[PDB]
Amino acid sequence: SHMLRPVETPTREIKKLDGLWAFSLDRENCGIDQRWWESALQESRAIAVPGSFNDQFADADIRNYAGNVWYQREVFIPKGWAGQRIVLRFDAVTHYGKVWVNNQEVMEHQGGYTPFEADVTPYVIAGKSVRITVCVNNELNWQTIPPGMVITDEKKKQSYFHDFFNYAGIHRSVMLYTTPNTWVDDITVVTHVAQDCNHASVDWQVVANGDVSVELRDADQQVVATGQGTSGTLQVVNPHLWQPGEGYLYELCVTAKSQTECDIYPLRVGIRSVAVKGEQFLINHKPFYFTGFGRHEDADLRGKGFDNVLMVHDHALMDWIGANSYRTSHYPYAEEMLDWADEHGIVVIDETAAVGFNLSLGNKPKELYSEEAVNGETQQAHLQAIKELIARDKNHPSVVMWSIANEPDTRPQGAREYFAPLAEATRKLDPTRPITCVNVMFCDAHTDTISDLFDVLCLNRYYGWYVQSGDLETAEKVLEKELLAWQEKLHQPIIITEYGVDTLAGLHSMYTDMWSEEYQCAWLDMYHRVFDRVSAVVGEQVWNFADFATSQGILRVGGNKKGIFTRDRKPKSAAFLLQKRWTGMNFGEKPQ
Amino acid sequence: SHMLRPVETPTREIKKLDGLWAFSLDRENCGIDQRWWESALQESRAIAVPGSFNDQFADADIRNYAGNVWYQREVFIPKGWAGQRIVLRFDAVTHYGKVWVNNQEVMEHQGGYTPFEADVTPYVIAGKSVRITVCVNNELNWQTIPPGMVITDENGKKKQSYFHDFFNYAGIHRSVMLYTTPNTWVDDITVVTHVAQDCNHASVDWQVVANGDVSVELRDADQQVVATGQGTSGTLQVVNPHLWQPGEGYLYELCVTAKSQTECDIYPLRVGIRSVAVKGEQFLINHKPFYFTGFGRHEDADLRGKGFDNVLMVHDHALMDWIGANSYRTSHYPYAEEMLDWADEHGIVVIDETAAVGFNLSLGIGFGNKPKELYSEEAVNGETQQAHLQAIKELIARDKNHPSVVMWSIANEPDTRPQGAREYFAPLAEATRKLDPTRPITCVNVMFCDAHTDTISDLFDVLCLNRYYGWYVQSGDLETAEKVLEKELLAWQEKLHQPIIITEYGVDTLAGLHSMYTDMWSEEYQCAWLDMYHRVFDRVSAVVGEQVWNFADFATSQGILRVGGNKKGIFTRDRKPKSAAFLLQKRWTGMNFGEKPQQ
Repeated sequence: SHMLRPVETPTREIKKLDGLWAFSLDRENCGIDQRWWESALQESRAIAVPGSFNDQFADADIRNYAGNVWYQREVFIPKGWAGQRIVLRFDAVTHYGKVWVNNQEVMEHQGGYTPFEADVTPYVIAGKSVRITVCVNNELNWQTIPPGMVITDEKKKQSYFHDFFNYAGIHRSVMLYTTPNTWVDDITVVTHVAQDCNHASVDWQVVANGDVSVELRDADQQVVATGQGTSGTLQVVNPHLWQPGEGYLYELCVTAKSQTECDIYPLRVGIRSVAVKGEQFLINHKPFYFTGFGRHEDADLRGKGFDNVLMVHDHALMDWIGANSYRTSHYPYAEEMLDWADEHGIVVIDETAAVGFNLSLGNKPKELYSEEAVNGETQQAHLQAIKELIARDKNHPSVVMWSIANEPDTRPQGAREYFAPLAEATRKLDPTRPITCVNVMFCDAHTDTISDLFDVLCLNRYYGWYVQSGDLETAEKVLEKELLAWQEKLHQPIIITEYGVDTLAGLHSMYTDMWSEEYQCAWLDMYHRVFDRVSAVVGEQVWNFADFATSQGILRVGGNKKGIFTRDRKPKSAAFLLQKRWTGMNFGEKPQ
Repeated sequence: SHMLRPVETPTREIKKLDGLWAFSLDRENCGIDQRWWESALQESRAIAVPGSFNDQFADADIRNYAGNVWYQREVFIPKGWAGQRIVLRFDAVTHYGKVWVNNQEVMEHQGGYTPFEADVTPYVIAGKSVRITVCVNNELNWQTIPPGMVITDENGKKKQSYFHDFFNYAGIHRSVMLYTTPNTWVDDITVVTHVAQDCNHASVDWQVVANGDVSVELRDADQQVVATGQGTSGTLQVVNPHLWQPGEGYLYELCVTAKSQTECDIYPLRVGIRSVAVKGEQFLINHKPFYFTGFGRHEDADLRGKGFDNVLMVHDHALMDWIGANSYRTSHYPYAEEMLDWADEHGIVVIDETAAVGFNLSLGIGFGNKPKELYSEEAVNGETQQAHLQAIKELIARDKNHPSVVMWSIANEPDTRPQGAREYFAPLAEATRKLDPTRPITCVNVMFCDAHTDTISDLFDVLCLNRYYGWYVQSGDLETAEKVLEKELLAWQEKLHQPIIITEYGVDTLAGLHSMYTDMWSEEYQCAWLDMYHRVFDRVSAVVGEQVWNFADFATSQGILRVGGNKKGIFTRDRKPKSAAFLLQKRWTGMNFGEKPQQ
């Protein structure tokens, strides 16, 4: 469970395994039987790690593959790591990985978007080359997060219920890292902030197999507070709060000392509180207004693979357009993104991979919550996905809210019985952040059965698109009516976590009609006018930052075209509309 | 200067410094005066290394910047490296870099496209963090490869003028790393692979520089020792050798051990056993005629500019393999060495080119006022020629052992009309042959320096012609273009009786522009015009190759000739195929591998 982000210290080294690996499909599904991990993969080819495997090859038969694929490389253990605790770590393997070091099985993970690792000290020798084999499986069933159904025809075909392509592979960094045989295994900080903002407290809890001391250092490396033992509270006079748009960070240096060994782990800490009060979202006791995007991890060639240039360029576009926030739609993002948000003061709604709990979007069993679909084991798997997300992200000050799912069908019998325990367990795992369950349009104010269990109303709305098609005048009436009915029903802060229309870049129309750039601008504008008239709306996240790949079908013109930007990051007209609205408002303040 | 590719060995470790660095412009040019390397960069932002700096930020003022920029990060020296020789290496900094480790100046390099490195043993402590600062300059002048002119406006604002048809991207384009050797190490290796006529025997010469006794083991792809030797130099005999063949690329491994009394070093060099030679109008690989198919390329992609990237390299190789391409040219600069490791392993044939494009003031591509004499003290001069010689030396020192590299191109499209041209190029031709006698040389020929006009192609072994009849002239007229093209190729065959590679033929093609009139800029014209070239090539016995310009659409300087860039791609910049990709697929997969097509 304990999952600290590897960082280089006087007591910790890292060796990235990113680069070219050997790669092989297993159409006969005989690689486990033939123990492929005991040899060089036969009939293999070069693949980039990190990256989705699907689009690296310009090959439809690989892109559409369902089953196991195999990655392998050789790596030299640094000579100096003799006597040291050596960990092998995968930041993310989509959706399942099993790992062998030479002929030793070392670890296994279900969940495509959070890290897994094993201590491999006993199975490697410092100064020698070792063989790493990974069996990666991209199949979804009713107990995976997200769910799906594999149909077999004779040949496997993956069915799934979410509007983004089922990219798979080693999407994020692989690495070896070291600790001493005494080490800091875990840290929780809780950051309290007086109402007047003129004092703050920092609770710590540490797990380590040796005596623990902590030093809190400011941005200038001046020690502002010190403590001892596994737990306690640091007092901070006149603290530099972590504020949206700035993101001042302290460093909590955790030392675990044995008589013989010592370990130093620096954790970035942003001093901020988050709370809902009535229909206001407060950060450091001040109302905040969310602007920005639903995103995806999606790009040409690399699929959902992490990439620094893309992270730099996309943050430069969000900065320029005046976005203050985003949501990790619809899975945990690369941790680098949360390190970025921490440092630049970007506000994040951190979401699990639990999209698709919904059989009514655009074969399938009769009852959504039943033994044959979302069941007891599904709910366990969902709890595990929430635990892994919070265990990874609990200390990121940029994360202001947990979204435990996107667009579940809450009409059917058993929805509330499924969600209640998940809402409760989320609050116990992290009491410091509000929780949400992002709401599908047809589960309206008069229909939805679970919104009372959550703190903030995150509504996905597309009136004037899938319904009242091309009619802004009717869409505006229906939208305003529904937001006010939500305000009346629950008196929670409302974030519109999804509003957008498919827009084909370069399609221009004097009739302002669907798919045109001019429609995208008129439709976003109508939404904005309505949001500004409703006092409960504390945010707006446009769907989507950029055009992204989907499953093939008649609704998707080479993918999802709701982007503000093209997949190659070129702006549509609507990017300039958002630039003016979001840079023209006062930072973090509801427009008028 | 000795430049072995770093590889992990029982005696050698590597630590990549790729990732996010601190970045700053220096618009006032006060960073050397204020010694910016002595502290945190002051007004900095995160940048990805490797990558061009220009397009990471969606910011015109950064994209169009001329002068110095500043890169910086901190890094821990691995504790276990104590007692090891520690080297800091940049695979490429475009166009100039100076490097500091804390406050010690350690390195400087001019030349945007090959590696530089320094022994930093004395300036670091194993187990402690050091600060690496890089001052990177992107300015071209008449002594840079490639050349250019910085125009300073009346307000002191710098604008880069340059004479080549690709955008002057700059930054740390390739991997940065620390690596170790023991204090005894293999510093340099040259192999020469000789191949009997009958192909049933081969010999492998070796030469090694190292501060210790040298032994070699040649191992086949199964890791079985086929030959052993001793000393800094000698010859290994190989019975029934598995030749490095185009389309397969079988590799041996030459393990070089340097042993002192106390420590030792093991360096494995991949060796492809193959001979290259020109005989008459044939280009011979392993004594058999070869026919080149494939592309002029560029290092160019969305967002990252000329930055290296594994996913792009995997995807592009899968597109070249699919379309039936057997070869490419590193137009117009040395490419990331990972490309030549790929070519070695899969048997792709490569024309390795220097960065010496732009030696030509009479094209319409690039971009103040051009000097009147191209070869003069005030333009291409003695110091330019020295800088060009240095660029050729550095390329060969890097690539001399890649079996995939079958020919050196020392420049692209110089103006060879003036008398100065032969005076400048002759000594460069001679010095290239001395540096590597195992490969033929070329100088890629511009269209207006025709068979009746050109003054230097006799000094080279292979005629690499860049031709665009029916585009820049005889615009849209396939009938006239075809006559002029055939006439000129036959005039070249008569004049020099060399093998001819068409190293550039292409037309601007806007993806999705379709025409029933088969006229310029349409997908249909791209198809009809490449087809007309193919028909002419197949009627000329001297034509041993065809490399389409270009693999993919790529960025250029803004101007009236370039519709958001160069649109001569077979693929779009996002790697989507134009109709002409399917035309090339049929011709190149329908011919016999490596064999001149027929009518």
